[PDB]
Amino acid sequence: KKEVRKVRIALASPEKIRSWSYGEVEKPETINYRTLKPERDGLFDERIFGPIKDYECACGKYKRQRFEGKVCERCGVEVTKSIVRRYRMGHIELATPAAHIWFVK
Amino acid sequence: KISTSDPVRQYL
Amino acid sequence: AEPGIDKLFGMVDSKYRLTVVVAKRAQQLLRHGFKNTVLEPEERPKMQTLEGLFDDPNAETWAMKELLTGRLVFGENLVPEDRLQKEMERIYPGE
Amino acid sequence: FEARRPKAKAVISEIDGVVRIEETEEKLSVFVESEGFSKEYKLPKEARLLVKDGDYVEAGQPLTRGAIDPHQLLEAKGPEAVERYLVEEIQKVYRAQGVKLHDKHIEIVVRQMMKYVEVTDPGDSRLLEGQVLEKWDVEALNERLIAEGKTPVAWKPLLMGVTKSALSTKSWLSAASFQNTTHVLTEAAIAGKKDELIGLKENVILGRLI
Amino acid sequence: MVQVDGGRFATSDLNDLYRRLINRNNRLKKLLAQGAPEIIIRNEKRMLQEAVDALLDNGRRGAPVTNPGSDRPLRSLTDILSGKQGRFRQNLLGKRVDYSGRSVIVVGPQLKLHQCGLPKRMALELFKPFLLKKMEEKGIAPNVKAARRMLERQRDIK
Amino acid sequence: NADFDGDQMAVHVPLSSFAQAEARIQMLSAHNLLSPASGEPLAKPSRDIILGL
Amino acid sequence: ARTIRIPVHMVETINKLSRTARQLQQELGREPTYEEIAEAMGPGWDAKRVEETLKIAQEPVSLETPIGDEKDSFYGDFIPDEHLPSPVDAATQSLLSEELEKALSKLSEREAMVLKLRKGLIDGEEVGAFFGVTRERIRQIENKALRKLKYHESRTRKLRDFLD
Amino acid sequence: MEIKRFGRIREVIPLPPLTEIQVESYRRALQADVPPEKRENVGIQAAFRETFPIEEEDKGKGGLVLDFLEYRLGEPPFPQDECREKDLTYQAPLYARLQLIHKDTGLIKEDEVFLGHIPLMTEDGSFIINGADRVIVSQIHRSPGVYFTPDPARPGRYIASIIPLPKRGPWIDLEVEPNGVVSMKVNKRKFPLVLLLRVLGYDQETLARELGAYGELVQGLMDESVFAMRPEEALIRLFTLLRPGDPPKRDKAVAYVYGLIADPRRYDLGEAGRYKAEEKLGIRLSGRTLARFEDGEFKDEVFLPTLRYLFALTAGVPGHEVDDIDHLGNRRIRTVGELMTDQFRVGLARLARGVRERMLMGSEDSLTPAKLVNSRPLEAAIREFFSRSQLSQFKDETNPLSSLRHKRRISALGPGGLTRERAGFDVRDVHRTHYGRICPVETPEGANIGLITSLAAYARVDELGFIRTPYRRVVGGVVTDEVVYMTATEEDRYTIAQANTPLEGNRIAAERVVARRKGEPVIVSPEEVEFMDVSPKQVFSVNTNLIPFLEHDDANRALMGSNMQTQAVPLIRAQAPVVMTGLEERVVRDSLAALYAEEDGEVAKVDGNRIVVRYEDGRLVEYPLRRFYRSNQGTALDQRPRVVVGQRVRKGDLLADGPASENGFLALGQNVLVAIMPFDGYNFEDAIVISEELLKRDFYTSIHIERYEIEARDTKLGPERITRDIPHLSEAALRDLDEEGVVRIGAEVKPGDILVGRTSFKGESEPTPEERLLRSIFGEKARDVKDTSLRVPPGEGGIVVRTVRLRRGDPGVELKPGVREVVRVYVAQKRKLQVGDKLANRHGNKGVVAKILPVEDMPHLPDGTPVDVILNPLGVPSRMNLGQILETHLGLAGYFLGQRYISPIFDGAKEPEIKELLAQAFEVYFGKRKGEGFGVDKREVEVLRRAEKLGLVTPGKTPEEQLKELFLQGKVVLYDGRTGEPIEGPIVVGQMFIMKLYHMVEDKMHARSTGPYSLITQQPLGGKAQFGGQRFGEMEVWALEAYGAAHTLQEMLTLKSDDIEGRNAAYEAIIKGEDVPEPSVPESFRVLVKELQALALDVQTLDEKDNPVDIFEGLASKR
Ligand SMILES: [Mg+2]
Ligand SMILES: [Mg+2]
Ligand SMILES: [Mg+2]
Ligand SMILES: [Mg+2]
Ligand SMILES: [Mg+2]
Ligand SMILES: [Mg+2]
Ligand SMILES: [Mg+2]
Ligand SMILES: [Mg+2]
Ligand SMILES: [Mg+2]
Ligand SMILES: [Mg+2]
Ligand SMILES: [Mg+2]
Ligand SMILES: [Mg+2]
Ligand SMILES: [Mg+2]
Ligand SMILES: [Mg+2]
Ligand SMILES: [Mg+2]
Ligand SMILES: [Mg+2]
Ligand SMILES: [Mg+2]
Ligand SMILES: [Mg+2]
Ligand SMILES: [Mg+2]
Ligand SMILES: [Mg+2]
Ligand SMILES: [Mg+2]
Ligand SMILES: [Mg+2]
Ligand SMILES: [Mg+2]
Ligand SMILES: [Mg+2]
Ligand SMILES: [Mg+2]
Ligand SMILES: [Mg+2]
Ligand SMILES: [Mg+2]
Ligand SMILES: [Mg+2]
Ligand SMILES: [Mg+2]
Ligand SMILES: [Mg+2]
Ligand SMILES: [Mg+2]
Ligand SMILES: [Mg+2]
Ligand SMILES: [Mg+2]
Ligand SMILES: [Mg+2]
Ligand SMILES: [Mg+2]
Ligand SMILES: [Mg+2]
Ligand SMILES: [Mg+2]
Ligand SMILES: [Mg+2]
Ligand SMILES: [Mg+2]
Ligand SMILES: [Mg+2]
Ligand SMILES: [Mg+2]
Ligand SMILES: [Mg+2]
Ligand SMILES: [Mg+2]
Ligand SMILES: [Mg+2]
Ligand SMILES: [Mg+2]
Ligand SMILES: [Mg+2]
Ligand SMILES: [Mg+2]
Ligand SMILES: [Mg+2]
Ligand SMILES: [Mg+2]
Ligand SMILES: [Mg+2]
Ligand SMILES: [Mg+2]
Ligand SMILES: [Mg+2]
Ligand SMILES: [Mg+2]
Ligand SMILES: [Mg+2]
Ligand SMILES: [Mg+2]
Ligand SMILES: [Mg+2]
Ligand SMILES: [Mg+2]
Ligand SMILES: [Mg+2]
Ligand SMILES: [Mg+2]
Ligand SMILES: [Mg+2]
Ligand SMILES: [Mg+2]
Ligand SMILES: [Mg+2]
Ligand SMILES: [Mg+2]
Ligand SMILES: [Mg+2]
Ligand SMILES: [Mg+2]
Ligand SMILES: [Mg+2]
Ligand SMILES: [Mg+2]
Ligand SMILES: [Mg+2]
Ligand SMILES: [Mg+2]
Ligand SMILES: [Mg+2]
Ligand SMILES: [Mg+2]
Ligand SMILES: [Mg+2]
Ligand SMILES: [Mg+2]
Ligand SMILES: [Mg+2]
Ligand SMILES: [Mg+2]
Ligand SMILES: [Mg+2]
Ligand SMILES: [Mg+2]
Ligand SMILES: [Mg+2]
Ligand SMILES: [Mg+2]
Ligand SMILES: [Mg+2]
Ligand SMILES: [Mg+2]
Ligand SMILES: [Mg+2]
Ligand SMILES: [Mg+2]
Ligand SMILES: [Mg+2]
Ligand SMILES: [Mg+2]
Ligand SMILES: [Mg+2]
Ligand SMILES: [Mg+2]
Ligand SMILES: [Mg+2]
Ligand SMILES: [Mg+2]
Ligand SMILES: [Mg+2]
Ligand SMILES: [Mg+2]
Ligand SMILES: [Mg+2]
Ligand SMILES: [Mg+2]
Ligand SMILES: [Mg+2]
Ligand SMILES: [Mg+2]
Ligand SMILES: [Mg+2]
Ligand SMILES: [Mg+2]
Ligand SMILES: [Mg+2]
Ligand SMILES: [Mg+2]
Ligand SMILES: [Mg+2]
Ligand SMILES: [Pb+2]
Repeated sequence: KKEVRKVRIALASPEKIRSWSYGEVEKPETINYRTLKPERDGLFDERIFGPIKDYECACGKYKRQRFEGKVCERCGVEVTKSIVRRYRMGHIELATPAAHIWFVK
Repeated sequence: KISTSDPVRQYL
Repeated sequence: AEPGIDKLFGMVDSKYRLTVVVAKRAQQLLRHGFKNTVLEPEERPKMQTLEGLFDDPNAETWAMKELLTGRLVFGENLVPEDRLQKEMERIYPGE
Repeated sequence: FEARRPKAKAVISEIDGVVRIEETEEKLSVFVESEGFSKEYKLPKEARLLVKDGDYVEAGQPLTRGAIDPHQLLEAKGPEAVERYLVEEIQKVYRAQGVKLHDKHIEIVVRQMMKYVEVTDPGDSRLLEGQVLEKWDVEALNERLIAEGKTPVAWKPLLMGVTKSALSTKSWLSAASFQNTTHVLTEAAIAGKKDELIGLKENVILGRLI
Repeated sequence: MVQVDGGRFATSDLNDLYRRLINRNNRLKKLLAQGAPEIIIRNEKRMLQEAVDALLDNGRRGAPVTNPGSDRPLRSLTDILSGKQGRFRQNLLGKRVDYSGRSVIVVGPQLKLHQCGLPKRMALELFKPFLLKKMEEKGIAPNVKAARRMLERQRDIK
Repeated sequence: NADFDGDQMAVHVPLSSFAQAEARIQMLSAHNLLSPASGEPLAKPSRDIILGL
Repeated sequence: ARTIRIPVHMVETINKLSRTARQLQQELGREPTYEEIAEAMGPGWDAKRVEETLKIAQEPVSLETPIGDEKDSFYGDFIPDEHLPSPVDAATQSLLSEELEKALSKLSEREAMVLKLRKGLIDGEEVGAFFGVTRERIRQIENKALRKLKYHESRTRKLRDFLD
Repeated sequence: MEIKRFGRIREVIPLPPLTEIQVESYRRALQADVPPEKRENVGIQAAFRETFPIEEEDKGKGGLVLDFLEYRLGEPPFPQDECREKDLTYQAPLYARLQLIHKDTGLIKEDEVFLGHIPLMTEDGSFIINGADRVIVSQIHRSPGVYFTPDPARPGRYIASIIPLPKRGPWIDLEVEPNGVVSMKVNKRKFPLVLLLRVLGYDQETLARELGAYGELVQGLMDESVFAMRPEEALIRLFTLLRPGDPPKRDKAVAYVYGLIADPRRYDLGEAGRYKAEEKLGIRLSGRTLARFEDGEFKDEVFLPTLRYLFALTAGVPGHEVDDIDHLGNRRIRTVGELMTDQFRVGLARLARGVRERMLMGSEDSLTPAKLVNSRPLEAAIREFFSRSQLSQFKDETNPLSSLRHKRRISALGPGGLTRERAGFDVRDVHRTHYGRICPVETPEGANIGLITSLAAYARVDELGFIRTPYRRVVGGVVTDEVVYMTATEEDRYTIAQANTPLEGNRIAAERVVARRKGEPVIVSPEEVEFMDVSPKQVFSVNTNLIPFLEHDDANRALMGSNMQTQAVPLIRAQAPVVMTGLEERVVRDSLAALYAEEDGEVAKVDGNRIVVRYEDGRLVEYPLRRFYRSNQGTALDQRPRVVVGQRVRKGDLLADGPASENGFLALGQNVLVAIMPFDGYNFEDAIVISEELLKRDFYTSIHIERYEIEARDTKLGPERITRDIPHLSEAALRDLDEEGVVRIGAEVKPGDILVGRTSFKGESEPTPEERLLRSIFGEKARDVKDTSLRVPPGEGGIVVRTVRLRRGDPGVELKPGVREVVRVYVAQKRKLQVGDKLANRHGNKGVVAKILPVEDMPHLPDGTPVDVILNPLGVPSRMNLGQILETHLGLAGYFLGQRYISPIFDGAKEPEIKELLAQAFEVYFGKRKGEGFGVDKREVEVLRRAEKLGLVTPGKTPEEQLKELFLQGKVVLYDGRTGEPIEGPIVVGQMFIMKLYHMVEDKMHARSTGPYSLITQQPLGGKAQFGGQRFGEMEVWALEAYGAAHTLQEMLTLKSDDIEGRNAAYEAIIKGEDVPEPSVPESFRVLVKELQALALDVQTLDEKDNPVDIFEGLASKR
């Protein structure tokens, strides 16, 4: 509502990487062919990143607008069109650390 | 320093 | 060019400010109802397929045609920000 | 616009005084001296000398013939001198080609070339700093006037090329617009940099109003 | 993850690096569990390390490759920022305006400074929405959708 | 800098009433007659008009 | 090894298909019409299959690849977008919603909301669509409100121009 | 019409075949038409011999020898037209005879193997790769040899260079840096040049005293004596210096390569490389490149001599050894053949690579055919060259001249071994040697300059690509009709002279007459003049020689002229210029525009489609005429018969005319009367006013053919049907789609009409809840399919002329995967001269039509005839081309004299001769005037007054006599068609040849309101129908930034291109009558932030007080 008057780059707290996120992409399962759908937990998975349709859900328990901010009993999917899916972030939980090349080299 | 060789040297 | 653009330019302390006034005047000339004008009866705005510009062609050609006259008031802080929109709606019909 | 080392440099006169010349075989030599001191100047074979055995040469005056390097003239005659030099020396090219542009413009830019200075006597952040000159006008201003303990912040005028001038500025946004984005951000990050949207460049990325 | 032609799918090169990171990470975990000979843990931690470089910035220690087809740097994340292939030059080469047009120019002698002659045909497309609405203010078209179809073909315009 | 052997000019549409206001008030061609480089006039009887006059 | 997970059965299958295409590249001088491929592979192989198989074989091309007369043109600016309502669709939704919403109000709630919510809200069940009231009051109201809603929508024509 | 011509330097020899370069190259290249017996063995057969004896022996069991007998290609798969109708690449087959040997009994000879479907060459010189004729452009580079070039930074002494192409062949350098070392580099690091000579055998004493006694530098040679005291051991030592950590014992193994076979070899034994060596340095080279394998002890006649010239180049004067690289004998031009043989050999290597592996794989003896040959490599390699090679592009066939000029064009941009883009300032200049070899002018205008250039008229690439030009001999004061095609290098050796030298025949006529030694203008005497120049024509190209009086035009602008013609669009009304140079005929004939008669006879039938002539030999052949075919560039190619029924033809005479020829004469424009004055600014900077009278006659009209195409695609949602069923709204729209589906021939299609119909399925996977109710309400059952039918794009359509439909059960066509079926529709439209079109004369006056005036009022002559075009004078002084003003004058005479003339390039019409013809014109124009009954006007006399006060007419003389004077000057009195009053002061008028230029796809007036959007970057994108968005560049950004345009700049970034939510609310807002929504964040920004988050960094915007603010609205907080 308020005019954006100052932008600021600050370092990432691991807790902040998590705060920005949804789910943890734990498996290299992009999309499996028989159904162009997100595979298992993978990079493309509706919980972690978002729905794949307009206001509709994956399974269809809830399909209209009325339920505009609520999530599904048996399967997770909240929704505004596919766009939310684009702007959302998920994190990989690294086993034992490594570090940012940007600062190291 | 380019990886393959270090590991190879390591377990060899 | 455009009517008394110099006359206009002279009526403000800063060039860029005159543009802000006109634009904001054109804004409310439409929104609160297009008949929110100070000058109208005899010789104000007019377009020819009939003399029909009297109702809604260009908004700011009016704003300018008005500001060029001495009735408006453009200040830095003239009428408190939120109460202005309220009073205007109360007084100008056409929706 | 990028104050650099010219082709045929003209040895400027760091001292203001009187001239003296000499004939041995390999290299010429121009001596500038006052009742105080004298300074030797090596003027190899190709330097055609403009000055004569005899009279006075203001600081930063052409001793050799041709081009001068801004930094030197800065060090010798001051900022006021480098600016004035940069401007006219530029207009020199445009005039000779018919173009007739107003000096205002070249000044506006030149000024940005000297909007940065170094710190030799600190107060807040340590000394080989090199930061925006008014930002220091800010610190020194409130440090001597509203909160006391005059911590003179002694600075040195600094001269930087139009490229460099911008390659290192206030807002990180502007510096990430160059092909150094990798570095610009690293630093900006570590320090918690609130980019106050001042310029246009930065302020457009956001899609914000100019 | 797009459908291109027949079966050709197309994805953002970042997904190959992300699989890299994910697989290594998991194989790491599995190798810690199953029991861990030291060399093998290191060898992996090493691989994992490099991977974590790749989605950030490829080419700083060596360059990753899609399998034999293209010895091409998989666009690492800063590359997407800095525009290492000249993406920055494109970014400031411009975005594309929604209401814009282009055409050959020709001198209009009697035209006054104040004006310029712009082809009606071009004006139609450019000021289409403004026109649509205006059509409804007049008897020409009942509604927008109508007004649109009204203009979808050339021979159809009253 | 345009001659008519084939140069093509682009054209944009200011939408908002605001954009229209600035565009026809401060960005109109008739209003920007003198140049930002020299006070000298930028818009003048150039080639054919001189010849006539 | 892949960007899109395929079972071990579809892998060997592909290898077999590939190897078969090899043997067939041994003599015709005709990279096989997928007629050969079906035959040589065996029992249940047909054209629809091999075409499908090789289509799954091809790897993901890069959403980023040099384009046309190779320059800065990156492949992604070329691909359109489909969920996003391009301005003509937001405009439609507005008019369609307001006009449909005006009509829905000039009906009674029971069987219009039933078919409006049953259809508009959730999942597209005559019997199961209406609460206590059985089928014959459904159809009753379904079809008599649905037609009066259309037939006046016919008079003040707002809906006809097909909003899709 | 009569033809008078001028200038007489006896054109001693006809031009050559203008396509000789392409044609012959592909002839020697693939020596096919002749038996393997025939001796020309370069090219294919050569590349074949080069890689065929695969001697593989042992690393288990070998002794392999697969030989090569004879290469015989033969029977084309299909033919040319079928190749452009279907999308097949026209290529000849090729299977050579093979036979593999055995170390045990037997040599199985499995005869044919067809590998390689290699393209053939059209009779003109072009190709037919996929559907579009293609052309292979020649190239330039350092001709494999040896040179000594000045050293890099140290102003001291210069070094050596031994240049072996192919790339997998060493690159040597000899450089002496004396406090203790010498440097010879094959691959990169140095060692003594001595260690190498020692290996070959050159011992210190013999070396030092016989090669360099005269040269002191020898001391750097005999320096590291410890190693020079041991021979064959020096061979292993060098091996040691190279590096892996290799076996100290491969006998005559790697020295072999810098020795005999694949690495060194300039293609042919005798003249490819040795000439370079022999004319430039040292004397012999037994074995093509430095090569021998007879005794294990190498011979190098090249290695020492290069150093010899370095010790020599470093001293006094052997000769003076400095090589101007850009000398044409040094930068060698690569003819097409070489360019295909290289790709053919690369492929051969790829084949032989894989075969080698199969020598071990085949079990025992059944290995001949398939066990050693797989065609996959050859196909991908050659095919890649004709279709993707940077060196090959769309045939520029805007018109005949363009194709001819494109065919004979040279460019350095190539392979990688040859020149790239950081280079150019010294290559891009017109070097001296460029004479009769390369036009100075013909290069592009812009970024590419000097890089891509077309060779001169008479220039021919003799035996190995050194551009030679014609030069006739002159023994003593005598000039001969004999001619020497001379190499660029040998031309230095002689004192050459220019054509323009008074010649009585064999006699040179003036004591001090000009000649030009190698590169410097010099006044020589008749007794030194060894050679002379054939003609001006040899100095330039074919595309440039066509300019009338080139001499009077600034070379800078004659360039524009030459490129203008390449843009010439064939007009239904062809017309050769009122004045020509002399190559118009030869251009159409050598290019293959018009149809010529083989041998003499009579004509049988004359169809609009065929001319079956009857030769007197007792034979008759039908000659089809490509009626209205589609040029790669859209222009029309039609052969209109110029011979009537039953006509005895003269061998070699036009039976039909090419696309643009009049009567065998090139025609790219039309002669039109022109007045050259200012109008009411309508022809302002460069604008042309046109007379409506030109459109009434189908004068500047050109037949163009656009080709629209659509596919029935297979989606998993359901096949896209191509039926006459366009779902949602009307039958009127269906009319012309008559044939159930496709559009009916001869139908006028305006922008938007349905050209072809298609029906695909609606959503991605699911139906639609809201769209479900609507369909139910008025008619539930509806066809739930989308209308994706090929409509006419904004711009224009014409009338359908032809359609193609490749449905199931295909004949011999290649339909792509997923492609269920294709549908082509050819549309043709008459493009009449209209405002916005651009016409230009051969001198560079390139303008655009600004106004089409009613014949009613433009400038009119004393007698009724009006002028067609009015050209502004102000476009003549700045530019320097008085030649157009010279053409208009001679043209004025031709109009009243009813004749066309021919004015050669440097030797043609002269001002006095022109003034003479005008003199004859005055009688036709004013003489008839005198007899027809009337004298002079109030106007005519009035303009005379102001003219004498001007200074154009000698005061006193009578108007009759005055107007003649005035007419001879090239100008006549014109009366303003609007007022009827005169145009104070005489105005010149005349016949000027003006052509119309081709509309590129850019002219389609783009204009885009709302439309598609890219998938990833969310900015506006077009394609088929919705115009793409214009780009708003930084340069443009600054424009707005400069002004106070804050919102205007904001909208360019937000509501117009990237703000998703923004443009949406933007349209709807505009639709209902209110101001636009204030800007929501750019996708670029959001994309950038996440791009930045993917990397450990965290970019968070802040508030007034440093606190949060939210750009991603609501999708990042969690769950
Ligand atoms: Mg799938
Ligand atoms: Mg799944
Ligand atoms: Mg799952
Ligand atoms: Mg780990
Ligand atoms: Mg006015
Ligand atoms: Mg006033
Ligand atoms: Mg009123
Ligand atoms: Mg009035
Ligand atoms: Mg009236
Ligand atoms: Mg109100
Ligand atoms: Mg003193
Ligand atoms: Mg010294
Ligand atoms: Mg002197
Ligand atoms: Mg100083
Ligand atoms: Mg001062
Ligand atoms: Mg001072
Ligand atoms: Mg000037
Ligand atoms: Mg200090
Ligand atoms: Mg500093
Ligand atoms: Mg203080
Ligand atoms: Mg104080
Ligand atoms: Mg800084
Ligand atoms: Mg960089
Ligand atoms: Mg904002
Ligand atoms: Mg997908
Ligand atoms: Mg990307
Ligand atoms: Mg990939
Ligand atoms: Mg970026
Ligand atoms: Mg870089
Ligand atoms: Mg890019
Ligand atoms: Mg872009
Ligand atoms: Mg006009
Ligand atoms: Mg007028
Ligand atoms: Mg007008
Ligand atoms: Mg349209
Ligand atoms: Mg300009
Ligand atoms: Mg131009
Ligand atoms: Mg706005
Ligand atoms: Mg003005
Ligand atoms: Mg100014
Ligand atoms: Mg200016
Ligand atoms: Mg000017
Ligand atoms: Mg299995
Ligand atoms: Mg396939
Ligand atoms: Mg792109
Ligand atoms: Mg979309
Ligand atoms: Mg899609
Ligand atoms: Mg409703
Ligand atoms: Mg149910
Ligand atoms: Mg129920
Ligand atoms: Mg009603
Ligand atoms: Mg009815
Ligand atoms: Mg109605
Ligand atoms: Mg004729
Ligand atoms: Mg004739
Ligand atoms: Mg004659
Ligand atoms: Mg004659
Ligand atoms: Mg002669
Ligand atoms: Mg003769
Ligand atoms: Mg040979
Ligand atoms: Mg094809
Ligand atoms: Mg044996
Ligand atoms: Mg080269
Ligand atoms: Mg080479
Ligand atoms: Mg040295
Ligand atoms: Mg090597
Ligand atoms: Mg001897
Ligand atoms: Mg010696
Ligand atoms: Mg010795
Ligand atoms: Mg070795
Ligand atoms: Mg050989
Ligand atoms: Mg000599
Ligand atoms: Mg090229
Ligand atoms: Mg290379
Ligand atoms: Mg040169
Ligand atoms: Mg050009
Ligand atoms: Mg002689
Ligand atoms: Mg001869
Ligand atoms: Mg000479
Ligand atoms: Mg003599
Ligand atoms: Mg030139
Ligand atoms: Mg030039
Ligand atoms: Mg000739
Ligand atoms: Mg007959
Ligand atoms: Mg044809
Ligand atoms: Mg003839
Ligand atoms: Mg013409
Ligand atoms: Mg038809
Ligand atoms: Mg239907
Ligand atoms: Mg199919
Ligand atoms: Mg007459
Ligand atoms: Mg006649
Ligand atoms: Mg004359
Ligand atoms: Mg008479
Ligand atoms: Mg008579
Ligand atoms: Mg067109
Ligand atoms: Mg369109
Ligand atoms: Mg542009
Ligand atoms: Mg906002
Ligand atoms: Mg939350
Ligand atoms: Pb669900």
